[PDB]
Amino acid sequence: PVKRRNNGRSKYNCGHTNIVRCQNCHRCVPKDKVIKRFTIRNIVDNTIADDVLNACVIQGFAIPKLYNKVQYCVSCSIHNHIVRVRSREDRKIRTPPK
Amino acid sequence: KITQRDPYLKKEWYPVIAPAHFKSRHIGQTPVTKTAGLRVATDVINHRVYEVNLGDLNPGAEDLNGNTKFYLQTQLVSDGKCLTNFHGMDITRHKYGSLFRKGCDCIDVFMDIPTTDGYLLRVFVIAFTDRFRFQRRKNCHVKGRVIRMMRAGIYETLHNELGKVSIPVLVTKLSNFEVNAKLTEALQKITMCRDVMIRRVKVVKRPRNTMELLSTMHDSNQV
Amino acid sequence: GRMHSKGKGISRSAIPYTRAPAPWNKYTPEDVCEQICKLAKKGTPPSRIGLILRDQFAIGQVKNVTGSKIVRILKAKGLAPEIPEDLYCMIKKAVAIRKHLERSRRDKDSKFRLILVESRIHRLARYYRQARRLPPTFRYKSDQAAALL
Amino acid sequence: KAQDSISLTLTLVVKSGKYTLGTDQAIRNIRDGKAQLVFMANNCPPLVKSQVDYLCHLSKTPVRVFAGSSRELGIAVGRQFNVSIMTILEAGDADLTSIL
Amino acid sequence: TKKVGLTGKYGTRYGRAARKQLLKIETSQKAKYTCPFCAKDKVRRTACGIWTCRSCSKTMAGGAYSLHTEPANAARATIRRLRLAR
Amino acid sequence: RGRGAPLARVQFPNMRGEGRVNELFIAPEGMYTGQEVFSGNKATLHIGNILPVGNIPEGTYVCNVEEKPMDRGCLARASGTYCLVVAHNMETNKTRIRLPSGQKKLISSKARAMIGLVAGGGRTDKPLLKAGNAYHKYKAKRNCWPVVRGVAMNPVDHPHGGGNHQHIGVSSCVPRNAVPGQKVGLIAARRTGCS
Amino acid sequence: FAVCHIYAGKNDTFIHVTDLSGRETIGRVSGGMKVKRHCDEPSAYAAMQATQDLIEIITDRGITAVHIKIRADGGTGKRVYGQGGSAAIRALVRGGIKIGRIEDSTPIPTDRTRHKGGRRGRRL
Amino acid sequence: MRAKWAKKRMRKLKRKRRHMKARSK
RNA sequence: GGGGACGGGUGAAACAGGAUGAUCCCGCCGAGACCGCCGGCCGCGCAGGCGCCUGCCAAGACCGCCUCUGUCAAUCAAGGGCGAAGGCCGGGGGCUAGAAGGCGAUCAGACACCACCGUAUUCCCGGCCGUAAACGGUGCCGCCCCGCGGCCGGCGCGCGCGUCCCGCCGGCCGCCCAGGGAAACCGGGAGGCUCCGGGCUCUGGGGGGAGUAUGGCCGCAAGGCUGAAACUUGAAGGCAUU
Repeated sequence: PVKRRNNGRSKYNCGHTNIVRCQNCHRCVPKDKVIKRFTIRNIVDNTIADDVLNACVIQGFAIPKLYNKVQYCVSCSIHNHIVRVRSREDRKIRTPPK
Repeated sequence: KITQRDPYLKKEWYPVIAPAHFKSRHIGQTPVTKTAGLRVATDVINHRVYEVNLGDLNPGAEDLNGNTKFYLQTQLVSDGKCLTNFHGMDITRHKYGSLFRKGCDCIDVFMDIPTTDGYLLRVFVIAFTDRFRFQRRKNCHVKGRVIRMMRAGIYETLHNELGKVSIPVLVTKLSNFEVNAKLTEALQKITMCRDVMIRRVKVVKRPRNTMELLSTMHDSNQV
Repeated sequence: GRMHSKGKGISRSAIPYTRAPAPWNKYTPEDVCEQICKLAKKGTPPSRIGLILRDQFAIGQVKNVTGSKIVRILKAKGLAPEIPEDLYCMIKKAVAIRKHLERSRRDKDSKFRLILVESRIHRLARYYRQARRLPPTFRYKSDQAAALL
Repeated sequence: KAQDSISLTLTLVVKSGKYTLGTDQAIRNIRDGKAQLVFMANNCPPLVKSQVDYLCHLSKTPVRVFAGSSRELGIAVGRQFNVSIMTILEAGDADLTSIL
Repeated sequence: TKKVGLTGKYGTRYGRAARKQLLKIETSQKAKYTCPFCAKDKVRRTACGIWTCRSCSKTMAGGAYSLHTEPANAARATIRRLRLAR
Repeated sequence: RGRGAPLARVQFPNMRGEGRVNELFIAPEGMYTGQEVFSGNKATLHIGNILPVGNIPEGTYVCNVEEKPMDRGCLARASGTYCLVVAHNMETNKTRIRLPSGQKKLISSKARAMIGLVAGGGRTDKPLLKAGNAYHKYKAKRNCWPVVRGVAMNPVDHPHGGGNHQHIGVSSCVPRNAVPGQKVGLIAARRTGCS
Repeated sequence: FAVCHIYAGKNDTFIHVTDLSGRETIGRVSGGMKVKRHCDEPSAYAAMQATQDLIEIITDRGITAVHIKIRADGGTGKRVYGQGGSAAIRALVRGGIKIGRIEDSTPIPTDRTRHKGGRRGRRL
Repeated sequence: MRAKWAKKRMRKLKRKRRHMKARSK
């Protein structure tokens, strides 16, 4: 049986996509199939943010954010709970949930 | 800190003074060892480079200033003061990430800029495209003709602004942010564009005996 | 469908139902036939002769105003292209890609377009040779193509 | 654009205007003033280049270099022989790329 | 007449590698090249590095088995760019 | 006769007197008969011209480079071989040249070199193929051929010498300070073997 | 007002204080000289303990404040700070020390060489 | 990959067989 | 240059590295690859494939048209060209990973996974090879076919008028009413088909033996393309459901 119309990849009108590597596994994964969750976090944890913010002698400097695109291989994603195995019914849902 | 008072015992601190353009010229104190062998303390502190936020340089609006960081290098250790000159300008890594958003197209230009003082500089300029005020289509993608019109606009404007510029005024143009603003006016007419600014300005070639220039920049508040 | 590409497009020209000359147009058959003859003196191709009559003059359809198409007018005067323009225009393209190929030996993509263009020149030539609009002796080779243009 | 015109101008001249291909006929034509434009080549032998450019200055007849090669010029005039110097002894149709 | 076109002189001798290498080099050595000066295909080799046009009558220094060589074509191009700069 | 690269006869005005002085120059590839070879500190950058190494922009292939100024050529003289301008130190007035072996040598900026690479490139690509083809190569050069192996020779004739089974019998590697008759084989070998 | 480079990565964490140029170091100590278990060198506990010893040195060298430069292993791998980074930063605040500026200094590749592990990845 | 591993095994038998035919010519 | 005891590595480790002062930090420098984030239900290409910056060259599809010709067409053995990676050949190059090799830990044994070092390779130029789950597992040209979307490139319409709106043509797509199908599903077809016939090529005929044997052709080789039989067997398989 064919599990997904997409085939697990977003390749449309193309025959090849640029390879990327899992950040955790290091497996080469075509760009279309990578999980690709972008994260914008803070340079220090919120629990330390209060104390760092008090420490700074500068007038108005916020803890500067860290931006990284994490791209994960399928196995790395299911093991680290980035994505979950869903039912044939909910597999179609595309909107980011929670 | 260690002169008044095992390796640190034999040391001294020689204060570093920034170019006159910056409101807080005093920046830091550099640790040096006491003279031994053929290793005089002044020779070691002569070519060190310090990276200073424009917020620390001109203390004021962090939002409008602290994102840019200037590299200033000692050129003369005179009167115990490590006088410094431009070694580069750069936006912080946090500014660099904040500028990129999926759905947008990025135009990024680099130009070799020649100065009267004999420095070849490299301007790394970053630009981004944004949504129109009343646009149904969600993604801010521009057709190729506009991107090339935009690429030309930054290249032409940079010749107009930094083409005949000398290092002393360039440092003030880079710290007053006029060049970023002229580039935004030029790009604005072509298409709505955001974050048009210079990401970095680095010295490809530095002239020798730049000491007369160093006097004009570090000192000579009049000039 | 395009002969040498997996591309489908329809951008045709829709000739009017009326095959009779327009009221605003004031050109007699001789008046436009004269323009066609002077345009042949400039050497303009019949595709351009038809366009020039359409825009500078108002004769959008020549056959409507006259009784014959541009090349019928030319053939009657014996002033028609010796090599039909369609083949000639392909031959210009074949030499132009061949010139570029002489400088660059690694444009495999350019070489491919040449095989397709050359294949048309052969296909249209066999039709033109059978119709006898081309002398039966005519052969498009390739190396000798520069002289043929 | 200028190149597109250069190829077009010499093809229209071959069919419409008179011209002479070769150095000897060119020296003869410039000297009598019967040349309107003279087009040289990149590989013109150097003495011939100077002589044609002096006698062209003395007759005030424009001399322009072709983008390249006696061979490439020759294929442009439509011939299978190399042409170092070609002289436009009269243009029936189009002489726009005689710029300066 | 088939695979060993100019290397038939050697006969069944010297092995395939030498004959295949010779076929490339010997074809290039015996070839006619275009004079840079007269633009005619009459340059032929007199000795390694010495190539003479039989129409232009000009002798030019060149590759041992080719009038021009791949390292040298790169060098002229770099020299022109660098000369334009200085 | 022995060079695998062409030479060139170039005529120069006699600066001392009234005649024309002829010089023999390794030909850089591209030198043609009737070419204007300039030489000097105001020379332009064209193939065949001789300029001081400091004057030559960096990345330029150069041949017949002098190691020490006024030596009239010492480096980059064989067929196809060239050197490369790498860096100019305008405080020491010295230049780094990439030697044809890839070693890098600081040389005075007042040393002179010819722009271009030695002509004759690709000469060793062709197999000699025959032993006669090689007899001709060496007759023009020196008595260095045919080459006999010591293992074939007798103990009196060579150190590898002669036993019952043609063996070297001891390591080929010989010290750098091995005396005259003994320094035979691989000398001061840092390593040996294919890799 | 020195610069604190906390390199926090899997395997170990290094807290180094140098002065603006970075040419001279005013004291450097790393977690892993504070713990006997190889697995706990990247840990926050060792990094907190490590900073406390560093705090003593920079309060005896006149280093009142630091500008932090937390970096990950980075290069063509990592790009996420190890557990040691937050712990050391908190210790720097806990033992006085104003933090004037914080920046991401991780080496990042604009295009890169192949990381190890093969096209099938680390198959553990 | 038993099909890919069968093909390799077939190939290392066919090369052996091709060698054996070459001994007898 | 600084400074001082460990550093790597992991699941935990261990072999390597470090007072010849490593790791770490900075100041530089060399070399070779690589083109990040932007970067996609984006686009282009005949497929394989395609992403630095500048300049140059030739092309290409789409669209618009009262331009030209006048069937010049559709598919196709034979025949030509192209064709990821790995491989091969003759040179260049050699950073990174890294088939082989060696190694430390494992485990009954691992020679494997994991750590470390590393040759071919990776990369360039000139040829070979001719294969991939070379996929949409779906040949090509043509026709009608039901709505509701998104994107993309042209074009035109409306309006004061904004990257607005409605269409048109072409491409990429999602969802889908019928219809079909053993279902999965497909609906820009896999629909208009037992009510079975628009045209052209290719291929299959239970599971193996076997893509083997042999002959041929091709390749430098590896191998490709073509291609059996004797013999054995009651199932092998598809998609669904507990």
